[PDB]
Amino acid sequence: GVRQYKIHTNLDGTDDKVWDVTNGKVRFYQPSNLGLQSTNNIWQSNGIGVMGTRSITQPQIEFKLETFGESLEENYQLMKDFVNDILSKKFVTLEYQTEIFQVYADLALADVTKTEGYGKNGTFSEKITFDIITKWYTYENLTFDKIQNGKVIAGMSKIYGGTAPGNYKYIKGTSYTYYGESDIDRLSRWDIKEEIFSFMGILYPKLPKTPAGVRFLDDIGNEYTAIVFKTEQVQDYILINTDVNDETYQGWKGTTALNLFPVMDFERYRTRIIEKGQMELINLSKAEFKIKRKADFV
Amino acid sequence: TIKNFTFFSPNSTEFPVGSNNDGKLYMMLTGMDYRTIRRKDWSSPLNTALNVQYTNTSIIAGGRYFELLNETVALKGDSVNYIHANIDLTQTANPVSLSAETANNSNGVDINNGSGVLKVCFDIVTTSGTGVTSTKPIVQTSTLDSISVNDMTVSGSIDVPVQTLTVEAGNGLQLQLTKKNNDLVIVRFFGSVSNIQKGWNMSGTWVDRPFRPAAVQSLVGHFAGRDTSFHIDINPNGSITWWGANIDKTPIATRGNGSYFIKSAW
Amino acid sequence: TIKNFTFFSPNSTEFPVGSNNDGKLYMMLTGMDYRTIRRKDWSSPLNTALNVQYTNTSIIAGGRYFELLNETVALKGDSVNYIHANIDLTQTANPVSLSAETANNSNGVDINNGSGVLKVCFDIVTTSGTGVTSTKPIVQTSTLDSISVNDMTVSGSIDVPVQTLTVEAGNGLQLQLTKKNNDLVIVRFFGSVSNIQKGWNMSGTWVDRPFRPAAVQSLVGHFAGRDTSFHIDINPNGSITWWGANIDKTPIATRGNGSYFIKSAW
Amino acid sequence: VQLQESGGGLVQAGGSLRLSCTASRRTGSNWCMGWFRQLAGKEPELVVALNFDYDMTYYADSVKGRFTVSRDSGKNTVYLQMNSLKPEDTAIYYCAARSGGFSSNRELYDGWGQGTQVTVSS
Amino acid sequence: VQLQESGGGLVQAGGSLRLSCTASRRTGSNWCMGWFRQLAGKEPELVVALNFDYDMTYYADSVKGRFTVSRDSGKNTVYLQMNSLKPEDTAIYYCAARSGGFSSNRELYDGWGQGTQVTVSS
Repeated sequence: GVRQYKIHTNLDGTDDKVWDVTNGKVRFYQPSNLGLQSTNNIWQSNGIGVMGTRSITQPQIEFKLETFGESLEENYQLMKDFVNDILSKKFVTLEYQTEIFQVYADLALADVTKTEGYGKNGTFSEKITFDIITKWYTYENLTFDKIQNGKVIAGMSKIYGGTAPGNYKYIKGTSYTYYGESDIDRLSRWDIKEEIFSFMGILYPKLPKTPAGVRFLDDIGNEYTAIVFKTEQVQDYILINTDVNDETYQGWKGTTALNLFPVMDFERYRTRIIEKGQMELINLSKAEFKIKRKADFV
Repeated sequence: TIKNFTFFSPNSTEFPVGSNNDGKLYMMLTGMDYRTIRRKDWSSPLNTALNVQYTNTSIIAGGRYFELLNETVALKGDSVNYIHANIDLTQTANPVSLSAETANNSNGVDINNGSGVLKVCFDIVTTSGTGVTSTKPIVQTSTLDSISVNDMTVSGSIDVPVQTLTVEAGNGLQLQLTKKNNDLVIVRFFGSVSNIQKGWNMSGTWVDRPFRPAAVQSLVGHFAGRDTSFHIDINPNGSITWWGANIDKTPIATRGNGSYFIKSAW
Repeated sequence: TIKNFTFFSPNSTEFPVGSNNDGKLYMMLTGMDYRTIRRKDWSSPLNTALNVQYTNTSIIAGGRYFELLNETVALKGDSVNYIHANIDLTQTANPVSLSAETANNSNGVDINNGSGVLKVCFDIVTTSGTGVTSTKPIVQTSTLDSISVNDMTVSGSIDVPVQTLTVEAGNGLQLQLTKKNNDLVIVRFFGSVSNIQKGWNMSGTWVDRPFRPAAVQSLVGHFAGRDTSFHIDINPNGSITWWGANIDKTPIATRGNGSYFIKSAW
Repeated sequence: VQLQESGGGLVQAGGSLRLSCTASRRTGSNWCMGWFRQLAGKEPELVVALNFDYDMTYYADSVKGRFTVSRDSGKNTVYLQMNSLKPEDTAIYYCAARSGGFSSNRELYDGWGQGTQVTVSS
Repeated sequence: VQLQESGGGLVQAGGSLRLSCTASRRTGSNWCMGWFRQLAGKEPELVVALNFDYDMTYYADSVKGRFTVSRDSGKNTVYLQMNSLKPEDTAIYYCAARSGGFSSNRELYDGWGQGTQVTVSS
């Protein structure tokens, strides 16, 4: 029922160390603010507001950091391990779980205090502050497959053909089959309905000597951005990551990685800002995505 | 093994759909078993002497669709003729036939999974010595589980579950409760009451949980052959409170019908 | 744009029928959503140790028909296993698979209009440490709009709309009205009546239009702790007429249940 | 359920005493709050009770015209004001509350009190 | 878990009536099969039961020496021979079955019946 916080040293990595900061020996209490600020750069011209660009600011999170070691040695060890575990990574991930959500925030330590004003057994009562990187996200795993419909064959496919008003037949073992599906293509597409932070994907090119990647279309079906490549050699798969802090465009051939950025269609890559609409594959048999979904407030 | 049907065949050969597979699918969509039909007379059948001519009737039997187009069935005189649709898949050229029989010989044979002749009665034609006197169709049964509906019109009747309970309330009072649809209760008073005071809980059995109301229910009763009345309260906890006048040692016969709802709004 | 299916394709190229188009058609014919199934065990599934063998079961999930023919599902011991049918259209050769899960993980994924794996629970199989102890199927839901029916049999219950109203009728009398199906009303009397004469209209609020009957309704009530009774008339115009004896300054507690129909034959 | 008693103590014959009782909640319809008493090592008897839903009181013949039960309006509080207190009335008064009307059976009461002692000299 | 009930009905006071109950399976050790009835309380009370594993019976004081519980051995079938029935025995006798011995709590029973109506006249 009650809310749960956890600090992950590497969310979704095999080496992930999890500190239960709700029930463990190191706990977080009283987040300063899990809210936000907004500006619309409004100018009043005698009370009449003139709206400008809207911008969100995520405030830093300060927590009360308390230790529950049963001795001086244990409490010194808990402080040292917790802080150095945070300090050893580029960023750390806070898990925020309630009965209605299980969300994450990528954070970077801004400050930590260390004093001597000990309670029983030398327990710590300090302040920890984090700079926000990505506040409130979840991961969504999506697979896109380029499936082609079969052909329509008179005598096999379900269709009312022939002499008027048309017919099909049940013929043991050949009877009627379904040619395909209307919009089979939908299975290779991302139907974008929500805000995202970024995405990461593994692209499997189809035809050789042909550019491959993905394109993004707005609500009226017009292309507004795309990540497309033209490599000299065929790649087993291409890995992409639009995360501003871990941005990657690399082709893999066997166990060899190559930076494919110099070979991207820069003119087509207009923006990284993904709008509502849909993503289509470009010369790919399959694509596997890990999308970083976004929520400014939870 | 999983055998797939409503799926696309990439090479036009993977998932062929058989007539028996569609038969089973259709039976499932409409909620029919092998002991009923779907039947529609697009035009009226015509009776001439001891014969019924199906002018344009469609039938679904065992999920198999067929049409009776100027199909005449000869009838037995001074008899109740049970008209059957018979499906024998071994008669490859003509798998469907009609018969007029002395009894309803519907056999529920699963023609979509196994061998055998499916026989299903769809019409009852009564004759005199000269011709048809009356025709009654066999009911088309829809077997459904849980229904969500906006509006319903019933021309016949709805049969809902009925539960009964007899309570020896104490003090000689006997309640006979009948609950319908798990909501509407009609209480019938019996017995004869004695040794009770107003506001007092009756000395006997409390009402069983399935008959307890969500809110207190005051039920008016009458003393047989008198101008006097009483009322009792059936409380949500199952207890019964006497609300007539104080009754002495001499029993007085208690009768009457009182109704209540078990359920409130939700 | 209009995409036609159940129509003549003169060149056998115009209106081919896709598996998703038939899926949507079937869903519409039966009144099913993506959160239910149509299921039929043509032969009984067989339980052997921590396994359920579906011998011959047909399922419709998302309007897609498939058959389980000697298909075994391994179960978790000392557990309630939720048996699911999982549909992944990208697995063209084998789009359907079965799973035994710890919870009902039905996801309502629209496989006929979008991407994704449809998961729909159809069976609940409870096990001991050694085998199956019980099996319960998931309910098959029919979502319908307006039904015209001749006869109906209900084994469970019918849930109809309920409306409530409290009327401060005047003179201390309080009516608590519960209306079900917009027709049957049960009136529960409360309060205590004083300063009223026979034939006189009560001094308070008239009955709201939705609870007014087509014809005058006389409802019998009782005086708590007495052998005396009264009746009130709920008039079609909404007014309430007192038909008990004249009541003086001292209020007497009024109780009792009375029923009436709002609608007459129409 | 839970009951909170008050009052009691000593007073001479022909005097006056007051009892107070508050119930935490109501168990249902025909809600009755009253007192039971065990006189001279004998079986308890429902001395006084009040039906909240019907505003109907019950008094045992032995206390009629002396003892008066009152309710504290909107609150679930019952008061017992006794006059002409006699030494036979020297007993421990237990507050009782239930849904379903008046009853002589102690078991049928949903709420039972700790007991308040009333002592009266000759 | 699944229970099959039969018997009961109508009989004049002093007469006899018999109840039968069959359970589909056994849920475990300390396997019990008995009957519950409404007895002037907010909860139905266990009136007669039999522990299969111990061959020990339980009878509520109200039915002692009149009602007799018997079994069908290998078959999970329990019979209730009710003798010298009085109007006070008129109730619905819901058959109950569980693993873990006798209990007054109806929520602890693995199998609960639809009930069987017993009516006694004069």
